[PDB]
Amino acid sequence: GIFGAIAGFIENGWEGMVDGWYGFRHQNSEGRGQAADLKSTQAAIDQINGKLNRLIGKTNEKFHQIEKEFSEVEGRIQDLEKYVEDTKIDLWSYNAELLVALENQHTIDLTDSEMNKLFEKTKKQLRENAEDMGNGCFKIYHKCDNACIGSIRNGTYDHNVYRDEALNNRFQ
Amino acid sequence: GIFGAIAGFIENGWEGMVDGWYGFRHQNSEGRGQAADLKSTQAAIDQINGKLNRLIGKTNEKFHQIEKEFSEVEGRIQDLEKYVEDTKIDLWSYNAELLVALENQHTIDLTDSEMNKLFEKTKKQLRENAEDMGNGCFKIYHKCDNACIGSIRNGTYDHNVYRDEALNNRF
Amino acid sequence: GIFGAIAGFIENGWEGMVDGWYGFRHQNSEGRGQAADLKSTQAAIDQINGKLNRLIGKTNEKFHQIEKEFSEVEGRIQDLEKYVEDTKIDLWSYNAELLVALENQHTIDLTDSEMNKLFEKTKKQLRENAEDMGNGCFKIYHKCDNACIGSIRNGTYDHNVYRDEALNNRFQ
Amino acid sequence: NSTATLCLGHHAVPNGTIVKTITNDRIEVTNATELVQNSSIGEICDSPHQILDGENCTLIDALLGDPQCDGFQNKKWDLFVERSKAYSNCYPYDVPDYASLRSLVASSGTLEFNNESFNWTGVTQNGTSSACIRRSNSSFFSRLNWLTHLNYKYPALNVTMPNNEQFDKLYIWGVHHPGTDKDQIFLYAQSSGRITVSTKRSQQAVIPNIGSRPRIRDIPSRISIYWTIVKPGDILLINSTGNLIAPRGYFKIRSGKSSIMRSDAPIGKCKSECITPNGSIPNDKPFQNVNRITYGACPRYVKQSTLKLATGMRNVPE
Amino acid sequence: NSTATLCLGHHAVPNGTIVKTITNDRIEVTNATELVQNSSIGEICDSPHQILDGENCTLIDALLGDPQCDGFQNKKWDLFVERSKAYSNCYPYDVPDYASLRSLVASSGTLEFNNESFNWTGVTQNGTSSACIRRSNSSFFSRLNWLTHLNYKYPALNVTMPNNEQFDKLYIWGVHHPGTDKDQIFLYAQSSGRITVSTKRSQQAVIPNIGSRPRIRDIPSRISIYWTIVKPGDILLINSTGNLIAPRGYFKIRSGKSSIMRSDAPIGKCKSECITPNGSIPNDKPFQNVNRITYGACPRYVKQSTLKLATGMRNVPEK
Amino acid sequence: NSTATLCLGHHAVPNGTIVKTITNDRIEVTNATELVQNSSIGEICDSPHQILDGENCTLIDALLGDPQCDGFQNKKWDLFVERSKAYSNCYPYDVPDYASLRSLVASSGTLEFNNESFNWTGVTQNGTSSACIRRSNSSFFSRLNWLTHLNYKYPALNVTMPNNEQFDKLYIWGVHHPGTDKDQIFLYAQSSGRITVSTKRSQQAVIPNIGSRPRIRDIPSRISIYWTIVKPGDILLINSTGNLIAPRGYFKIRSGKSSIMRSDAPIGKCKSECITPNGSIPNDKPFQNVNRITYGACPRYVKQSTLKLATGMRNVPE
Ligand SMILES: *[C@@H]1O[C@H](CO)[C@@H](O[C@@H]2O[C@H](CO)[C@@H](O[C@@H]3O[C@H](CO[C@H]4O[C@H](CO)[C@@H](O)[C@H](O)[C@@H]4O)[C@@H](O)[C@H](O[C@H]4O[C@H](CO)[C@@H](O)[C@H](O)[C@@H]4O)[C@@H]3O)[C@H](O)[C@H]2NC(C)=O)[C@H](O)[C@H]1NC(C)=O
Ligand SMILES: *[C@@H]1O[C@H](CO)[C@@H](O[C@@H]2O[C@H](CO)[C@@H](O[C@@H]3O[C@H](CO[C@H]4O[C@H](CO)[C@@H](O)[C@H](O)[C@@H]4O)[C@@H](O)[C@H](O[C@H]4O[C@H](CO)[C@@H](O)[C@H](O)[C@@H]4O)[C@@H]3O)[C@H](O)[C@H]2NC(C)=O)[C@H](O)[C@H]1NC(C)=O
Ligand SMILES: *[C@@H]1O[C@H](CO)[C@@H](O[C@@H]2O[C@H](CO)[C@@H](O[C@@H]3O[C@H](CO)[C@@H](O)[C@H](O[C@H]4O[C@H](CO)[C@@H](O)[C@H](O)[C@@H]4O)[C@@H]3O)[C@H](O)[C@H]2NC(C)=O)[C@H](O)[C@H]1NC(C)=O
Ligand SMILES: *[C@@H]1O[C@H](CO)[C@@H](O[C@@H]2O[C@H](CO)[C@@H](O[C@@H]3O[C@H](CO)[C@@H](O)[C@H](O[C@H]4O[C@H](CO)[C@@H](O)[C@H](O)[C@@H]4O)[C@@H]3O)[C@H](O)[C@H]2NC(C)=O)[C@H](O)[C@H]1NC(C)=O
Ligand SMILES: *[C@@H]1O[C@H](CO)[C@@H](O[C@@H]2O[C@H](CO)[C@@H](O[C@@H]3O[C@H](CO[C@H]4O[C@H](CO)[C@@H](O)[C@H](O)[C@@H]4O)[C@@H](O)[C@H](O)[C@@H]3O)[C@H](O)[C@H]2NC(C)=O)[C@H](O)[C@H]1NC(C)=O
Ligand SMILES: *[C@@H]1O[C@H](CO)[C@@H](O[C@@H]2O[C@H](CO)[C@@H](O[C@@H]3O[C@H](CO[C@H]4O[C@H](CO)[C@@H](O)[C@H](O)[C@@H]4O)[C@@H](O)[C@H](O)[C@@H]3O)[C@H](O)[C@H]2NC(C)=O)[C@H](O)[C@H]1NC(C)=O
Ligand SMILES: *[C@@H]1O[C@H](CO)[C@@H](O[C@@H]2O[C@H](CO)[C@@H](O[C@@H]3O[C@H](CO)[C@@H](O)[C@H](O)[C@@H]3O)[C@H](O)[C@H]2NC(C)=O)[C@H](O)[C@H]1NC(C)=O
Ligand SMILES: *[C@@H]1O[C@H](CO)[C@@H](O[C@@H]2O[C@H](CO)[C@@H](O[C@@H]3O[C@H](CO)[C@@H](O)[C@H](O)[C@@H]3O)[C@H](O)[C@H]2NC(C)=O)[C@H](O)[C@H]1NC(C)=O
Ligand SMILES: *[C@@H]1O[C@H](CO)[C@@H](O)[C@H](O)[C@H]1NC(C)=O
Ligand SMILES: *[C@@H]1O[C@H](CO)[C@@H](O)[C@H](O)[C@H]1NC(C)=O
Ligand SMILES: *[C@@H]1O[C@H](CO)[C@@H](O)[C@H](O)[C@H]1NC(C)=O
Ligand SMILES: *[C@@H]1O[C@H](CO)[C@@H](O)[C@H](O)[C@H]1NC(C)=O
Ligand SMILES: *[C@@H]1O[C@H](CO)[C@@H](O)[C@H](O)[C@H]1NC(C)=O
Ligand SMILES: *[C@@H]1O[C@H](CO)[C@@H](O)[C@H](O)[C@H]1NC(C)=O
Ligand SMILES: *[C@@H]1O[C@H](CO)[C@@H](O)[C@H](O)[C@H]1NC(C)=O
Ligand SMILES: *[C@@H]1O[C@H](CO)[C@@H](O)[C@H](O)[C@H]1NC(C)=O
Ligand SMILES: *[C@@H]1O[C@H](CO)[C@@H](O)[C@H](O)[C@H]1NC(C)=O
Ligand SMILES: *[C@@H]1O[C@H](CO)[C@@H](O)[C@H](O)[C@H]1NC(C)=O
Ligand SMILES: *[C@@H]1O[C@H](CO)[C@@H](O)[C@H](O)[C@H]1NC(C)=O
Repeated sequence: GIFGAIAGFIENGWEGMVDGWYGFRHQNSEGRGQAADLKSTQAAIDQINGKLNRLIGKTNEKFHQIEKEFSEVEGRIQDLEKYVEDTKIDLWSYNAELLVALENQHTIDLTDSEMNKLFEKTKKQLRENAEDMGNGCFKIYHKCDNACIGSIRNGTYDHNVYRDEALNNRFQ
Repeated sequence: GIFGAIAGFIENGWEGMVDGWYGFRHQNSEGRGQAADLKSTQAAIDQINGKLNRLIGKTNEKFHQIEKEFSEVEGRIQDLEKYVEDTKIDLWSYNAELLVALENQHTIDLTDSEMNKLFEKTKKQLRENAEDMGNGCFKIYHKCDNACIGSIRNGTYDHNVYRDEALNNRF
Repeated sequence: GIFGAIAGFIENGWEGMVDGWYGFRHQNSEGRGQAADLKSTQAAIDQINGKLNRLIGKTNEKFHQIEKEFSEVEGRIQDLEKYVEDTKIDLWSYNAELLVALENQHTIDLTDSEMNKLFEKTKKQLRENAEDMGNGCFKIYHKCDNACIGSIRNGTYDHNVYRDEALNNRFQ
Repeated sequence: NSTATLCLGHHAVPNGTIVKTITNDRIEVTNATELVQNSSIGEICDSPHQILDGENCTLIDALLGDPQCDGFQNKKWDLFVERSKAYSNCYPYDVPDYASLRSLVASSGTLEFNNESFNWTGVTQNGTSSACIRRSNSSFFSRLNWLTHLNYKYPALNVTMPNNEQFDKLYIWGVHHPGTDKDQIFLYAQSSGRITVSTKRSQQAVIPNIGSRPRIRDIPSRISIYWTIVKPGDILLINSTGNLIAPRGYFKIRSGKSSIMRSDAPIGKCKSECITPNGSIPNDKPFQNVNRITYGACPRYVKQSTLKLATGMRNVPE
Repeated sequence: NSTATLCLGHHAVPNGTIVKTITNDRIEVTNATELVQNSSIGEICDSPHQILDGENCTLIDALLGDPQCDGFQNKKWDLFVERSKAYSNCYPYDVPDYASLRSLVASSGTLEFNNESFNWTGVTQNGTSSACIRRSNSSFFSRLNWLTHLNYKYPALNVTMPNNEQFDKLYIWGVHHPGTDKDQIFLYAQSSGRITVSTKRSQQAVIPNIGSRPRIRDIPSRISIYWTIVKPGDILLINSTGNLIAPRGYFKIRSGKSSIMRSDAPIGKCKSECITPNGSIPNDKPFQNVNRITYGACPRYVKQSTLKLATGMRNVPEK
Repeated sequence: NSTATLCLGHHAVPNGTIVKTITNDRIEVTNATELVQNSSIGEICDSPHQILDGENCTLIDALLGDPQCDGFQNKKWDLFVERSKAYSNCYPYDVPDYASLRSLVASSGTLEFNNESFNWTGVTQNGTSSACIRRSNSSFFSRLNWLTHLNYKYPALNVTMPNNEQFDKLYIWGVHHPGTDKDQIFLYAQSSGRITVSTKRSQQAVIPNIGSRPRIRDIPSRISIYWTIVKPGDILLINSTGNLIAPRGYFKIRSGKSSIMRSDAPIGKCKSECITPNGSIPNDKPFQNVNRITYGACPRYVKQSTLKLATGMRNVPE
């Protein structure tokens, strides 16, 4: 949430967004529609997967160790063995909690980066033919059918095609 | 400094901003003034308070531990006890140091985030009626009283009513 | 890549720049050239040096410790002495591994941030006199001699002098 | 119209999952996974680690030769499992540094006895008592030789045995402590004795102590078990004036992945790197909350019941 | 055609504090809190933990029955505080595993003696010495019994004390090492007296060494103290011929939050759940620099004296 | 035209370095530095620390006074180096808690023997053996005195030595175990001779065991080495009836940066704050991968071989 994307200008998530994690919802004369961006979704999923692989699958082997439970009280030796195991468990317990907290905050923030990256990519694509209202939506000041919305999503938008109509609709 | 707002384009702290952490200082017809943003400030305190709550939390309750100070010199078993306590102390000191450094860096960046977020929200609100100089200040090309400043500060700002006037002034 | 500049809209790095980490490449009527921004480069280098000065040079002194190599199998005491050292090694190895991963992550993010900060600084300096192409380059809608590019790179660019010409080239 | 709208957004799910962050204790994300192991199978797996079950026998008792443990002769293991139902039905024994011997034999992972030939001239070998009931009549620890007076005499014993083999040998011997002076006279025909087990680098000397002790299997007398390790190029020497319970040869020692675990869980047919007293557990999660005692490739023990790692973005509803 | 300006900014403070981050050693922020407790109030609070002050007595001395430690009889504690002024005013003694006994009794947290009547037949009881002076007369350890010969004949001893009351018993006992042979005959009427204290699971045999020792309180003889623990359903068997310092009963051992700490700080009136040898400390910070010895809910010890966490933003001054 | 293009770019290197992040296991960056030391010069540096080699002499032998170890007398060290090519030729000796005494003297870092005159009246001093050949002639441990009978009689010894110096005294004494009873009578004129060394806070009592043991240098007997520490304001009392290997003086014990290490590595003349058994290593990096045993200002050993830290940006070449 350091960019304010998921909990910022985009106030709500879409549950019908089942084909991906980030997507485009357009409204035009041809109705509405909802499509998925897989570059942003995968650019996230790979990142958390890379984390998961750094965490999951790595395992140590300990064969012979010290005694950890006792039946008769002995004294200094038994107390020393208890202390060593207690300090080991507590230190790794701290390492686990700090690991989860740090990685979860990074997970939220990296998804924040991906959502903001998608917004920046679209905004730089639209140039002077569209304006942002601060809710994650763009006002397209030229008539855009489903084809040119798909041109936005597919990256093949020539801003020079509709520049004049959009500018006339923006300033007049 | 990662967002480049607190030490970046807004390279100035207002000591007169005693009410909040972030906010707006304006100059228009009817004079100059200073106010605070309460949502962004509260967000920063909430994150810091969450850090503080996670810090102490539950404190380890240990009752009977090994001996750590010795009067006579005994040999292997005493050296073992000293080495165990040294290793535990050094490991916890390192955890202390890394936590302080990382969290302090996170605090610096979270504060820079909330500033840039407030700046982005205010830009998105002003739409095409205003322009950005590059110092955390916006030039508004429509006459704004001491009232529409509050509109910008509180979300109740419509760019469509000043749109023609600001556009004509801009060009 | 939390800002999407290094691996994003600026998708190509320049091996021709050897006097700085970040810089400018201009094309005008006088030709084309390349320069470097020493300030942003210095900022990133200083942050990295601060990481090194927190890590490299910090030595801990230990003189008398427990034995860590035993020639005859003793049993309980020998097993305990082996266990404490193995536990210490494992914990410090995890600390080292988490450190390098986190530091490399922050280093990549900070370098991305420095690049993004330079981009936004140039954008706000150029104001409405230029527009963003979405690849890290700016289209200047007015005549810039080599001193004009120098004025953008030195910090002494006045947009109010070229504003009328740029606006006429933009919206007409 | 002359106007189109294009909104940018993210996904959300109703099956949210609350996880922990640095700045928040309760944040809802779309998908999350578990990092701590909370449940076991409950039973130990025969694979891949060789599991030997002592049932009614301890590792020391099998090393000594309690008749019910005679089935463990020549046996090896990757991990010895000791049960709560273990009990002894031989001479009342005591091992100083019992934990050291237990760990030493466990790290060895082998109970390999090859019998050797001491001369033991002038004494009667193969002593027996009415507690170590092997076959149906009376016997002793199969691994220990009890020496008593021959022709009512106990000539001084000075025996040697070199280690001409390139493996370190482990010797288990003992001292007998009669409960009465009348007993000590009956067994050894002498008034007390001494035993000295020596190597070219180590020396141990034991004194029998005659006194009344709580009778286990009607035996007020005790025996104390000690061990000696003889390396190649060294010689084991036994110098006894009486009351010596002699070794019958040498146990082989090894260094390897072997250990010992105390558990009362069953033994199952499965493959699992991780073995715990509570049972074998999967080793996919990085941490566990089953037991601080683990064997093999295992997740590390932590004190927290759950550690959820977020695998998705923050979950905001519609 | 009017224009307006609206600036966005943050707050700042006159001087502020200095913290450290990943990238810089020194950085000025508006506000920060301390994470390391560098001080102590100077006194040990008597709450919420139970504090017993040995003053001039040690834990083992109160366990044995030193004539200055009879006030600690049948006393429980959560934390036993031993001062660097305690001394012994009884027969010179030497416990071969002293630390293990002290840790055992500290973890037990109780000094609870229930007396048992042993069938000491043929031996004179309640021996006395001039080093141990209870009240104003020669005495011995209260929990210890010194047996001498009766009619110049020390008979054999075979005494059995089972445990059927369903709690573990800690038995104290000792072996007297006389400084002279003449002392050995004078008290025990034998050349040398063997000692064997055994249970169904453990046995202990002690042989006394007769010879001169450095004189403490003008006594050249010494006494070795041993401890034996008997489980419920087990019998204690003592079999001896002389030189026996007999138990007078059984000490109770429990499993609790109890321990022992060495300090010379007064037991002041307050409530703090963390006790330190330098004095009690407050558990408001995650870490501390007072002492490595802790009791209770205590902040974890680190070597660093100062560790600040910023509770505010970067402080950019107006000037 | 009225158009200009100003691009913002970053620098790239022809050949970068691969580093590891929490997110990517392999990412290319411009500059990187190593954080784990995996090399050594193969030498131990006698600066800034004070290094004492042991050659053929162990620390215990130098403390006792082995004839080849006489060059170590009255010498100090910050670190003592023990080589595998260490042999002892004085007399077969066994030290109960050998490791503890080794740590004792190592931590002291000094062998400063000050001589004292005990009574030793009625007994013959300066006993010699043929296994301890010093100066082409039979001798004994330099710091230990062997006490024999005089006029075919061994009087009872009761010797007191007070400590008035404002430091602690460390005493090393021994007890003789003859291989045969005829040896015991020949040396000490008594069947069995007890030893009791006591202070005001300690008492060490030893009864020797007569018995043949494996012969080293044709010596079937063993001497058992014990140490007693007398604090300022205490006395050392020696009470014996024979079989005494008495001290010739006291060793001064001290606290400091002193310790011992085993290393078959040369000591050239360099400077390194860190010393390891494989040879002194630099301490620039925060971690090392050469050995777990370290002395001085040393990097911390880790299991990992190479850990890389990014000193530059991500590399995207053209
Ligand atoms: C470790 O091992 C050594 C070597 O075996 C033992 O040393 C032996 O100890 C015994 C008893 O102390 C000795 O036995 C004695 O022998 C005397 C005669 O010895 C000569 O003749 C024999 C052959 O018969 C030769 O081997 C020997 O070298 C001599 O030339 C006897 O006269 C003694 O008799 C006494 O005891 C018996 C037993 O009760 C009585 O009936 C007699 O009346 C008399 O009191 C005695 O039997 C033996 O000689 C020693 N061997 C040696 C020195 O080589 C150690 O005892 C053994 N243990 C220890 C702890 O060291
Ligand atoms: C209990 O049982 C043990 C059995 O292990 C006996 O120990 C053995 O005792 C015998 C002697 O009785 C030892 O044998 C002798 O070893 C000597 C070793 O000397 C070394 O040093 C000299 C130089 O000082 C070298 O020259 C030599 O090579 C060795 O390196 C030999 O020198 C002896 O040989 C000489 O004497 C014999 C006997 O007269 C002659 O036949 C030879 O020709 C030569 O002149 C002899 O070999 C044996 O080493 C011991 N073994 C161990 C493992 O220590 C105990 O003695 C016995 N105890 C009793 C009975 O009480
Ligand atoms: C542990 O206790 C047992 C006793 O339970 C002890 O063993 C011996 O037990 C017997 C009786 O069970 C003790 O009694 C002796 O009996 C004989 C008769 O057989 C008497 O002769 C003995 O002495 C009498 O005669 C002597 C010579 O005339 C006199 O000097 C003496 O005063 C008596 O008149 C004696 O009564 C026997 O005493 C003990 N043994 C010893 C050594 O005392 C066993 O010893 C105890 N444990 C240990 C470690 O010793
Ligand atoms: C430690 O030092 C002390 C003090 O020196 C020492 O105590 C002494 O012990 C010896 C041996 O027990 C005592 O000497 C004996 O005393 C008796 C009684 O006076 C004598 O009868 C003895 O005579 C011997 O010689 C006779 C003639 O050959 C023999 O017939 C007889 O059997 C004896 O062998 C002998 O002198 C001595 O009195 C005490 N000193 C005292 C009590 O002050 C002790 O032995 C030393 N060692 C140890 C391990 O404690
Ligand atoms: C072995 O040698 C030992 C050498 O010390 C002998 O010990 C000494 O034995 C004599 C008796 O022969 C004792 O003498 C008496 O001591 C008392 C104690 O008072 C002194 O000590 C106190 C301590 O605080 C001090 O405050 C006093 O001022 C005295 O200095 C005196 O009151 C008597 O008058 C008499 O001198 C020694 O005290 C004693 N010393 C030690 C250290 O033990 C030992 O007896 C010998 N063993 C034998 C011969 O078997
Ligand atoms: C510094 O000096 C150290 C000591 O000389 C060096 O330690 C050596 O490190 C190498 C590489 O790791 C080891 O070589 C491997 O060791 C393993 C372990 O097997 C041993 O342990 C098992 C225990 O069950 C035992 O059963 C085996 O018989 C072995 O004794 C072997 O499996 C491999 O095949 C391979 O040999 C050396 O063993 C080790 N030497 C020791 C510990 O003495 C260290 O590498 C040096 N560092 C440098 C030069 O940078
Ligand atoms: C010293 O005191 C102990 C404890 O009182 C005595 O031990 C007891 O000795 C008697 C025999 O004298 C034992 O009776 C026998 O028990 C067995 C097993 O039940 C039974 O099969 C026999 O027929 C006989 O009844 C008794 O069990 C035993 N008690 C204990 C707790 O060990 C000891 O006898 C006394 N004297 C000596 C010299 O040890
Ligand atoms: C028992 O053996 C010891 C150790 O060898 C003897 O002490 C040593 O005695 C010699 C003289 O006999 C000392 O050497 C000389 O010292 C004097 C005075 O410093 C000096 O002027 C000479 O040039 C020569 O160096 C030697 O230092 C000394 N060693 C010590 C005290 O450690 C002792 O005399 C022998 N006792 C008997 C009764 O044989
Ligand atoms: C756009 O890309 C989608 C796949 O993401 C494809 O199905 C569609 O045909 C493309 N349309 C155009 C106009 O490129
Ligand atoms: C700005 O660029 C011009 C290039 O003509 C140069 O003269 C001037 O020095 C630059 N500004 C600064 C502050 O150096
Ligand atoms: C083990 O002992 C139990 C009694 O506790 C018995 O039921 C079982 O058959 C024994 N198993 C053996 C001897 O294998
Ligand atoms: C010891 O045993 C060997 C076995 O071959 C035998 O030859 C030798 O005579 C025996 N020695 C004695 C003294 O019995
Ligand atoms: C004692 O048992 C061993 C076991 O192998 C046997 O070889 C020997 O003959 C037996 N001795 C007897 C029965 O006297
Ligand atoms: C010793 O004192 C105890 C204290 O209760 C008493 O029961 C016993 O009878 C005394 N023994 C005597 C005076 O012989
Ligand atoms: C606490 O006391 C110890 C000695 O008992 C001392 O070393 C340490 O510096 C003290 N810590 C303080 C006063 O913070
Ligand atoms: C990388 O940084 C190190 C820092 O010491 C420097 O020595 C080295 O020259 C740098 N490499 C490059 C290619 O800049
Ligand atoms: C060590 O022994 C060797 C022979 O084994 C010899 O050459 C060398 O000089 C000896 N070194 C010392 C210091 O005595
Ligand atoms: C100790 O030496 C003194 C002085 O020579 C002597 O009078 C005394 O008898 C000696 N102590 C003995 C022999 O026990
Ligand atoms: C030293 O040994 C030689 C051996 O040849 C011997 O002749 C000489 O007498 C011995 N030294 C003395 C002082 O006796």
